[PDB]
Amino acid sequence: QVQLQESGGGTVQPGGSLKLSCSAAPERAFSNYAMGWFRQAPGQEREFVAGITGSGRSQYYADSVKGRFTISRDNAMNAVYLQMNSVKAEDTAVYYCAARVVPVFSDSTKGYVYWGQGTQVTVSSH
Amino acid sequence: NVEELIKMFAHFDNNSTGYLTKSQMKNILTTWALTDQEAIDALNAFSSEDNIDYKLFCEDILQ
Repeated sequence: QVQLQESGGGTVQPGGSLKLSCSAAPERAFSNYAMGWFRQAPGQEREFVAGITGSGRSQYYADSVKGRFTISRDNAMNAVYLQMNSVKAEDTAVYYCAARVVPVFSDSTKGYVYWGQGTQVTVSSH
Repeated sequence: NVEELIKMFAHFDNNSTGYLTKSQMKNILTTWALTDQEAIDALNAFSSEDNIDYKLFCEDILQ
């Protein structure tokens, strides 16, 4: 299994930057588990944001965040990160990190077995 | 090796229905990377029903 807990949520101005972390407690080495970030806006379905393979060597993004968000992972620290830059209104949501049981990438919620808790990110001018 | 796994599921699918029970699938997954708990969790994430479309399971969860 992988226990997953996000941190770094909060409020950020439009155009600003925020970085989310997700700490993982995996039963096998963390490089066995591909990771993804998903988000769920108010009263909406949970949607794919970004994904990364077990090794970290390939990263994938939702069209609407490509060139603004960056996903990375540090297997030596059992962590995965989502750097959010140039944030927009559309980005306000509860963000979840999620783990597959294989190291290869998926962009579908159906590919993921373990989920974090959820952390709120609000993009607001104040 | 997932390719091989699908073949093994097919070998134990006696009536070629494309379905196996979670139990059958766990027994087979033991004989072949995942922890025992991950196998349970994966199958339960995929479906709440005991009979599993093993090809679709492999496509969604393992590939």
